[PDB]
Amino acid sequence: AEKDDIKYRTSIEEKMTAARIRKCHKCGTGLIKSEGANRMSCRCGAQMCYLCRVSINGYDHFCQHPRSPGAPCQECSRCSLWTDPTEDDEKLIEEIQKEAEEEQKRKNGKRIGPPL
Amino acid sequence: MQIFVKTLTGKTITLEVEPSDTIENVKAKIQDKEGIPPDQQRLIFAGKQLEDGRTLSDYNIQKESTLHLVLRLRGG
Amino acid sequence: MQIFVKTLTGKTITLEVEPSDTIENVKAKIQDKEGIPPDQQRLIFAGKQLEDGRTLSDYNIQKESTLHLVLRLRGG
Ligand SMILES: [Zn+2]
Ligand SMILES: [Zn+2]
Ligand SMILES: [Zn+2]
Repeated sequence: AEKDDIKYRTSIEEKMTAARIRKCHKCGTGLIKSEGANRMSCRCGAQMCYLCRVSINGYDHFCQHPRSPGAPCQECSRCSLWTDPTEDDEKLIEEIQKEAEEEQKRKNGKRIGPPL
Repeated sequence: MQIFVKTLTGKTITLEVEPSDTIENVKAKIQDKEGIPPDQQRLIFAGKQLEDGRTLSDYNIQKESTLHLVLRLRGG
Repeated sequence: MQIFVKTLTGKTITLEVEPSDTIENVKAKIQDKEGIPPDQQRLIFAGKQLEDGRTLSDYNIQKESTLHLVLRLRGG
């Protein structure tokens, strides 16, 4: 029936949101970042890395080595304090939406989520 | 039209709305239910932030969709 | 964020900056606080002479990092 159409659509909508929101591992609060470093401080007091989403205890989690502009760190593979994940997450969200709309076309002879 | 809203903690509530309603109006309903001041509310739907002056229909928010209340923080 | 610019005379300048500020912006801030024209400023960090068109984040400059200012004077 139409109930399955709703169930599929909302599951995609919630996956699209999961790609964007960072949930605090301590308290479960949904977070997003306006600007700044990737070291987040939740209102519960716990810190987290905005990139890998793990709980952390300070700036030691991140690569703190000098870098050459346009090059990755040659001393470690740690999360970067400065890189903005927005574009990568938007690309994931848009591929999910694109594929989902193609699936609903196959199923039901319509867009999902906000337009581009 | 019925939609859902998840609070900061993850508790889910239910609102009756219309797709022509504005984001401000939806925030007023959230205030009626949970007492959260609208200026403390920041809403996400399907990965996108909902902006004052827009309507639910601007973001293709349909029946049984879920809006998420989040904190917008500055990194260190 | 906040960084320190130390001179060869030992003086330490405190600057308020953002990771997206370019090195050209940082030298403008130095000109503002100390009156040194950018063309007289060489900024060095971990042995690298920082390029004006690049950002602080491009070099992975950290909060509370210290840069080193070496002066020059072509005009005489
Ligand atoms: Zn938390
Ligand atoms: Zn990380
Ligand atoms: Zn490193």
